[PDB]
Amino acid sequence: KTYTLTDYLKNTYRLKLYSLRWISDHEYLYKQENNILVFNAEYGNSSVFLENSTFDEFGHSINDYSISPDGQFILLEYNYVKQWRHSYTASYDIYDLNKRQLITEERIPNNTQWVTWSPVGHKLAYVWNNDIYVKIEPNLPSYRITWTGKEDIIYNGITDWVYEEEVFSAYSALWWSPNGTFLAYAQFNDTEVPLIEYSFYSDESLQYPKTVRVPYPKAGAVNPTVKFFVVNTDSLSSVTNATSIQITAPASMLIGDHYLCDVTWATQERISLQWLRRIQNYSVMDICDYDESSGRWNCLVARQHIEMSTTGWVGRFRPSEPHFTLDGNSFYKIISNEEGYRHICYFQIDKKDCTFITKGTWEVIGIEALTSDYLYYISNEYKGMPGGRNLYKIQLSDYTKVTCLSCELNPERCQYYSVSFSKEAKYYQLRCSGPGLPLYTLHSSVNDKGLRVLEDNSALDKMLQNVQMPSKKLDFIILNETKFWYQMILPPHFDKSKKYPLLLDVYAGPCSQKADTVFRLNWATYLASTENIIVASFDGRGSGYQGDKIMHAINRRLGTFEVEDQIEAARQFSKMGFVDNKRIAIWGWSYGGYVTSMVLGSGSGVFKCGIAVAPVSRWEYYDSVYTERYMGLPTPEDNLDHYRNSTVMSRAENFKQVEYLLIHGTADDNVHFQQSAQISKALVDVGVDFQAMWYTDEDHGIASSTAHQHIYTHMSHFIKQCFSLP
Amino acid sequence: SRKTYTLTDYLKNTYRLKLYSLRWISDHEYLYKQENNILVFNAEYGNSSVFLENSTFDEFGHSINDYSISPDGQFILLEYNYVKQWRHSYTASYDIYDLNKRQLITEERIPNNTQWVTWSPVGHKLAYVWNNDIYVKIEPNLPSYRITWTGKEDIIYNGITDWVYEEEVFSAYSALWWSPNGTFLAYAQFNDTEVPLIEYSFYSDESLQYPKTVRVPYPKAGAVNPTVKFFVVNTDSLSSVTNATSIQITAPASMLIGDHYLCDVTWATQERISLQWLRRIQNYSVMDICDYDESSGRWNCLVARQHIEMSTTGWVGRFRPSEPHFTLDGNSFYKIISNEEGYRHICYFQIDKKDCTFITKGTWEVIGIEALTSDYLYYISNEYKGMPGGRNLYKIQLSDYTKVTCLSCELNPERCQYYSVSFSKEAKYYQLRCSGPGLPLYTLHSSVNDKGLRVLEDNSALDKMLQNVQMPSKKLDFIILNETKFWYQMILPPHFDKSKKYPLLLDVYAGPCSQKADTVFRLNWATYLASTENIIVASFDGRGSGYQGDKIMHAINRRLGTFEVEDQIEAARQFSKMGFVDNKRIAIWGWSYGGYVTSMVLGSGSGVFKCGIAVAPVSRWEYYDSVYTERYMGLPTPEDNLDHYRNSTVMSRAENFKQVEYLLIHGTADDNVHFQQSAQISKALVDVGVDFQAMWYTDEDHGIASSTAHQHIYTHMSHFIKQCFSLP
Ligand SMILES: *[C@H](N)[C@@H]1CCCN1C(=O)[C@@H](N)Cc1ccc(-c2ccccc2)cc1
Ligand SMILES: *[C@H](N)[C@@H]1CCCN1C(=O)[C@H](N)Cc1ccc(-c2ccccc2)cc1
Repeated sequence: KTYTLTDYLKNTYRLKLYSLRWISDHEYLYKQENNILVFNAEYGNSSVFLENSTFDEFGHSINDYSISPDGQFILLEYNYVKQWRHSYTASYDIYDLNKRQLITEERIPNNTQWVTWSPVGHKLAYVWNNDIYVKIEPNLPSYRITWTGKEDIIYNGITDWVYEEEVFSAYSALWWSPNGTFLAYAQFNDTEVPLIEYSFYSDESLQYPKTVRVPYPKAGAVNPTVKFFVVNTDSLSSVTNATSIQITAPASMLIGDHYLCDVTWATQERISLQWLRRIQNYSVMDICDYDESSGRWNCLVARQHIEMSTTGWVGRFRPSEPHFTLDGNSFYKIISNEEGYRHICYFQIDKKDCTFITKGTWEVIGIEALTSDYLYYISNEYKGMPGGRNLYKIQLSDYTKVTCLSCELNPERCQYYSVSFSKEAKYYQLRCSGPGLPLYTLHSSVNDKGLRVLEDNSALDKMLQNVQMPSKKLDFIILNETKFWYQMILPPHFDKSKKYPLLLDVYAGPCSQKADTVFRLNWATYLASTENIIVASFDGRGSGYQGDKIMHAINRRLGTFEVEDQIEAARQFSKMGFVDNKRIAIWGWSYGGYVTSMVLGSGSGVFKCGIAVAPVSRWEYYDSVYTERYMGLPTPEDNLDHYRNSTVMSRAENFKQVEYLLIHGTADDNVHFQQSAQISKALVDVGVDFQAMWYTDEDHGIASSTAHQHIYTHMSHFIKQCFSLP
Repeated sequence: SRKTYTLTDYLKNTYRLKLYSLRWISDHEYLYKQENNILVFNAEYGNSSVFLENSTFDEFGHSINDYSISPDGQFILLEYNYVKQWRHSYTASYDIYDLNKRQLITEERIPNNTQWVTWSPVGHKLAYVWNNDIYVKIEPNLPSYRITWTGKEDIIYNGITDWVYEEEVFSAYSALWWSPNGTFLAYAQFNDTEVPLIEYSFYSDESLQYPKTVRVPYPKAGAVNPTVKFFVVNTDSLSSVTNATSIQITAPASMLIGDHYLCDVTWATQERISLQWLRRIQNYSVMDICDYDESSGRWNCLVARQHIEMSTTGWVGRFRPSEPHFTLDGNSFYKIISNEEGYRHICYFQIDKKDCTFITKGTWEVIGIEALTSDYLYYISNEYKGMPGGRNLYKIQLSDYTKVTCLSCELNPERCQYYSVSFSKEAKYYQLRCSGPGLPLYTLHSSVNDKGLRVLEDNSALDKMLQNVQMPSKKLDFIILNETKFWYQMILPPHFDKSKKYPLLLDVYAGPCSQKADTVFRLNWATYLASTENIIVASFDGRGSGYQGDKIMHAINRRLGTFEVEDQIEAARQFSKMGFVDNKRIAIWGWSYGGYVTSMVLGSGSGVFKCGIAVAPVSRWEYYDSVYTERYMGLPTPEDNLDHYRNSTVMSRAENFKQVEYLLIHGTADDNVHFQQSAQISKALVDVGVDFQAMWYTDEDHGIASSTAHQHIYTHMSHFIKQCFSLP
């Protein structure tokens, strides 16, 4: 048989994972059914750290727990109420693991926006009603740390909309120091930030549609401001209002609009912060130390570091994070070479110049672990494949010595990895995503020897061997010297003679990679396996993990090359002899929906049909942080001219020659529905027919169970009909 | 080869229908635009003259979209900067032009952004509303008079209606009534302080970075309705520095007892004015004849003169209580009221006397009173040939009811069975307007000997053009159901061979007192579908439809979403029963109430229809405005009609769509039928796992009538229809 839409939708073929949480450097927690066993990394044996029963009766559905470092409590999260992409509120309850008695006194508020323990011990810090509260003991009263919170105005401890989504990629906005002595946080002011407003219809019972209003800054609009503070969580009394010490500047940032882009504690008395100018090609890092007697925090200018650019923005999406040495005196952090390839550089806190410890036409995806003799990192060097992933270790005393921890384990099924070390990189869990089926192994850092296999996904392999699964070809093509990768999901019993319809799956956003060695079971799977349709992807100009030459090829010019190279890919794929020139479609979501629109509106006759889901249409309608970063400001003095040059509706006319399907959630807080409405309006004015579909109350993810299922069913029909498939 | 009526012909309106819109400025003359310059006409002899010349307001710097002559012909109201709001309400700029001195007035100019403005029934006075306030200008060059100081956006309206009174009760933005004399200016005052607001986005032009949220005082079923007060001021006692005194006319005590509405205002004399009030439960209504009193300058309304109008079978009136037409002295008036047998006829009232006398009866209804003279009473009815879907002009002698005469029945039978009329100030002359079933014909006449003066337009140009195009024919007939006959019409293709099996599209509306079956001549989408796609387009008037008596119309009282839906599926059933229908290709479509019905029918799971299109429909009545919905469904409270309110939602029938192709369409800026309505339909469908086709229209309202939107939406439905009928 074959992999169908129902399989995809009904998740008939699930991939097993092995989610574990190190609680120490020798132990880790792992959910075994309705039990939270605790394993021993060495002998790998376990024991029920907590029985499913324990938390029995309690008229509330519990979703995800959180054991304190002390292991003396396990805050229980329930009543989860999804907000933005990371934010959400829930009710909480602590439970003493030794008194088996659920806390009752001072219990954490309801509608909590975020909680978290101290890195060690059982200190609890939480945000409520936009204010910070601190608990030294689960059963003892909380201490107000802030008194300025104000729903969607003043945010203390939690990011505002754009900061969570495009900056800290998190809701949380507070960082505990190593031993829980200091509690740091940022403060966001949205007062002058405009609000995007949309209707939310809700349950049929609702008589009047509701209006959601979110402080959301669009390109060139008034941005939110920020303040950083640090409060000593030991000087707090039942009387004094914990005095928070602020950390301002740098003056090079205060000269105007800027953002806080990173918080990284170096030591128990030293914290690092990176600042980014609205024009994101200049970043400043400050390393501040606690001044014993004085109580304030000082950031020696001798210790600040400038990370600027002249061919684009800074970082892959933001100035990378620092990974400090144990004594917080120096650090390492990915930065761009003089050659354009991001590599690990070594800094001395008060030494302006760093030394690249890695180099070459490949790049470091990130720094995973740091010990006194080794720096563990992931890169895409191996086989010279930007789309592959591996764990590497480099000797700090000799950069010439760099061993690849994963590369050879099973070169067959594992060319993409992820790592997870213990409390002191004594052991680490290797996580293979593919090209084969997920494989999780446990190793020892002192020898890197494989302790055992935690999960081989044999159960799946079994089932999958009875399904006409599709195949996957990951290779490249060349354009003007440089080579650009791409991947094709091929139908079962592929035949290079027979011509197949081709569906171009695209995202093509700045620093993206739709071509990798990861094993995925999705809609493309069904299309290929059941509709014998080739689903391809191509990472052209603007894509990441190949040096700035590629990734910055679209600086201040979104909707140019990424769009062009996209057309070229299909343009050549056809010239491959197994593609039906007359049956080539293109589809994408978000940025991918934009490029998909720009392309179907290019008029290259190359495509027959295309689908754009939750697409951007005019960069001025998208948030600042993300947009300006590639486009600058929509001012005539800056880039307003190109901003206006890249709109989807400017190419409405050219839609007459293609078959278009536009879809969009009405509650999209990210890429506003307004975008897609502005598009349809353009097609109506020009006289271009096309199909549409809006999804009531769904956001950017159009992920609700029924919503998700419906859109894939619809898009199917669209595609199968466009390709004349039974 | 011979062509057909294509989509492009209807969209690009290639075959145009000549009109002839007069504008009686007197009982002897009328204004007519020479499509470049308006001129004056003499009804008597037919000779004309260039009243206002195109080459006059040039270099104006702006364009005029509507002129407006004064009652004394001494001034001409110029209108520019027009900006549409709702169905009738709009705003614009104005200028006064002296026709007696050919000079645009430059003093005390009418404000910019004016909401409404009308002359005086006589002379040349002016009453305009700016910023929700009423102002008066005795002379154009002179300053105005602030009649009100309570005006305020979305809260207090003085002289203009708020969204619901505009669309549902009055069907006009205006809320001021001059006294036939001109000395009196009566006006209404609406209060929406607590009326919930319907909010929705308006994206505006691409350059709008952040979408704008439109907030509107709109009461949904059972919500907090607006309140209202009445006033009458003396435009003679104005001339001052002091504030205008505004007398108020309250009660009736039978109306103040609870929520209610002001539904009609008609002056009777210079010192008499009649007001008709409606209760929130629109089945009871009072008529208050109020007489002026010079003694106290106040207005009184002797309860001894009220006329109650209630209905135990439904609501009062077709859509609201009918208007009264008063006699000379104003002690008597004629009006439409359904008689004890259920039909609407003309009843004679003498105020002081009880009950009224019907001067008309029969198994047909009086559509409307057009003119009242001391001599006769002219009206429109569907008496002729017992065709409910026919319309003719009659005249009944007031001194002997047996002397009824049809003024339009025989004029041109085979060609005209549907007429509308337009009289002069005292109806010395009138223009009949034959809009069916043949080519639109326009005729002018004299009341005296009812002579046929002449022809103003007989579309002989279109007629010639339609002689090289395969036009479809129209079949108007009926069928019996439950021993009753219900009419239906079909747009049959060219050479309609009863042998073949044609695909049929059921065009529906079926709203309360609606009528989709008539003798009217039309050139629309159906024309194209039948002519080019050879599709049979039919409509059917079932229970709840109008112009056939209350037994039928009130059939759906307190039961919207029942019989009218049923009778629809049935009609279809009965059509494929005639043999020239392909059971495999039966579709259905409707706009507004038509979408609702089209949705409910596709949701009844009868499987009779393959596909269906629903344009901006209603999904559940609690979503519609009170005035309308309530008049049929009552109150949505457990204590009244809530249950059925919950039973008639399209949403609850989602699962049954699994067996159909549905095309859902709505303008995102609809203020009438909130987009929210289709937003819920689409959501319930998605939750039951039903695939369907949707299409939203950015910034379009209930009409989806822009030039680009109109063509786009129709092109689209034509694609869906054909697709559904498997035909090129
Ligand atoms: C489509 N997916 C759209 C196209 C415009 C950008 N899109 C988004 O949805 C971005 N907000 C996606 C995004 C969000 C966050 C990060 C990020 C990266 C690194 C650190 C923190 C956050 C990247 C991309
Ligand atoms: C669709 N066409 C929808 C159907 C629900 C009501 N809709 C409207 O557009 C209007 N609210 C209908 C309407 C009908 C008739 C009148 C009217 C008022 C006064 C006298 C006669 C008719 C007003 C509004």
